[PDB]
Amino acid sequence: MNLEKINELTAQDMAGVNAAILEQLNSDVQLINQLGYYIVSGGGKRIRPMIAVLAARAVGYEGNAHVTIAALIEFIHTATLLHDDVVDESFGNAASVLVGDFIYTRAFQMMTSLGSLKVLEVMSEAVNVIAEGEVLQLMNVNDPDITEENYMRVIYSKTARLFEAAAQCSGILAGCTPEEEKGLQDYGRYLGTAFQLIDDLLDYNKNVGDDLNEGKPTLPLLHAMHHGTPEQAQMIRTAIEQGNGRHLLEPVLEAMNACGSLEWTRQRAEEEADKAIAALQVLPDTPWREALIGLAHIAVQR
Amino acid sequence: MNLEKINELTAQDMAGVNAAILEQLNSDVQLINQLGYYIVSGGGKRIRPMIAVLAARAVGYEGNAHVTIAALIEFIHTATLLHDDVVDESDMRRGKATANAAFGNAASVLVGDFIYTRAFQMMTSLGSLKVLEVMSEAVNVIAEGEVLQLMITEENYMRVIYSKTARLFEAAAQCSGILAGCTPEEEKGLQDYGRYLGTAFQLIDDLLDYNANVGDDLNEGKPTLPLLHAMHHGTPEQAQMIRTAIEQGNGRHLLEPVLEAMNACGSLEWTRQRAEEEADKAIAALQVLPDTPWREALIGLAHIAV
Ligand SMILES: CC(C)=CCC/C(C)=C/CC/C(C)=C/CSP(=O)(O)OP(=O)(O)O
Repeated sequence: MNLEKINELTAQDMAGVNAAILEQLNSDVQLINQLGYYIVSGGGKRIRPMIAVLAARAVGYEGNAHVTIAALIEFIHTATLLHDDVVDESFGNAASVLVGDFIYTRAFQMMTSLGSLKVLEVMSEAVNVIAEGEVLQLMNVNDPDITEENYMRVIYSKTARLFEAAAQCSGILAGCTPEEEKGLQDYGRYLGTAFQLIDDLLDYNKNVGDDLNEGKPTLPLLHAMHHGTPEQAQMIRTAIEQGNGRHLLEPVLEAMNACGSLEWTRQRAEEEADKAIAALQVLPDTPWREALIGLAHIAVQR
Repeated sequence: MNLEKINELTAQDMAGVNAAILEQLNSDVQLINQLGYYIVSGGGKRIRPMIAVLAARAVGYEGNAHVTIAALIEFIHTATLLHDDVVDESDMRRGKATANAAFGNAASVLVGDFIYTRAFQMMTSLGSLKVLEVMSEAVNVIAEGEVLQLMITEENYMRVIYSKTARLFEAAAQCSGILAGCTPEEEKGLQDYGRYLGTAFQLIDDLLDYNANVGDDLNEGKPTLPLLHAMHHGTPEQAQMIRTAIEQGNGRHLLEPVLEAMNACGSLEWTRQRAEEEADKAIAALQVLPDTPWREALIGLAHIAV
């Protein structure tokens, strides 16, 4: 099932998402209204909210409070992105922060309008994990000595965990079985991880080399450094320590191709996508599920 | 009630609140804990959490969950400060660098997000859908308010401080009484008290900005009550100076002629009078509650505020 079949299948629910998003961002302040219009008219995949509506329908959710979860999930994501824009000694810091908070806080109100503590437990924990992940990532900047245990935790915390909570909470809302619930909870976690690994290597393939220029150690980079010639291992660690090394993309790429860092990551992402597709086997075979599997494939397609 | 009589009656709980706060900075990510320790150990004041504690007591609550609601509130407040210092580009917060000047903007903003979400986790642990409903709305009200004043009279000002300060005071006392199980009247009682106290509290803070970070509101020409009064009743010269300074969002180096204008019109004492008005309402609203030392303290704090 391709993105088009997956879009038509979600067309109606995604309208519900958009409408709930507009209702929450409908206040007097161009800056905010215009962001709502921005989000609902975005020609992007908007996979996070799609997963939320898909997960619920796959477990037979007949109502439509699942559209409110899809919406708050997108808010959590938007809010985290706005805060990720804050700069120091190097929209604007002010708008990025305040609008970010507006969206976060609004995301929490929606969480509780659902009137479910379980949902609140999970979401409440995920967002705090996400925040935690953002700080861990901040500490890792210019640090070429971080372990994979660390890194693996970075992506899980900042990307995977939100996919996990979106699938799981949609399951909870639909009062599905503990077994089914764990199917979606794992599918989100594994897909989220695959999604981030693919994202990290595409950064080497906006402008490839941003992670590099910022000194952000990602798997592709941590692998070439360890599995490479001392000549290269030094250039990489230097590039990570001083930052501003976009100019070293080729030498770094050639170091990656030499030990297959990128290929090794893509392969690692595919293990993840295959684990998420597996977790979904405990669910009734239906187009909704076919769609959730279809996303796992797309997520890792070249 | 006297301050020390309050610092003693309330002593034990506030000791718990302090611990309840510091045990939450337990992340595996050291930077969170450091920055947390950095900002939470600056003395603060802790009026928001003290109100919470006393409010629970002033309704018979014999538990220890009020210590938890009082802590998260401090966290929420803490978070707003971090985020605010990053927005106001402040490098000073009471004799010491702001958290951003020492750790950087990113670290402040993110760690602040950690703290707020943690406070939110802390509310769900209490499992009270109403608290969560009142508290979340309160925080969203504060936020929409900040995005607002990021884009010229007394009415406008009384609205600007409701979102900014009074509202969290309102939530502090109300959610504290609700968690106890107070009556619909007590709840409404504690709520107004917090709202008015918070309003009074802010009025005093604004006048304390014209000496007794002193003088920073004028530097960015913001319309606090004191300034508006001096404008309306001062000379047409002092009136033109103040207005242009506000339109300019900059009144830097004008402190002398401004204070002159204020002392002449008595703009500060008038702000103080207004503060006392709100403090009376706060006290007059605690009537519904039973006469207990706790309530005597919540009234004491109202008097101390003004
Ligand atoms: C954490 C979260 C989800 C939301 C927080 C939203 C924020 C940042 C609210 C700011 C509230 C405050 C204390 C504003 C004071 S600006 P001022 O210059 O008038 O007061 P000041 O002297 O800087 O304290």
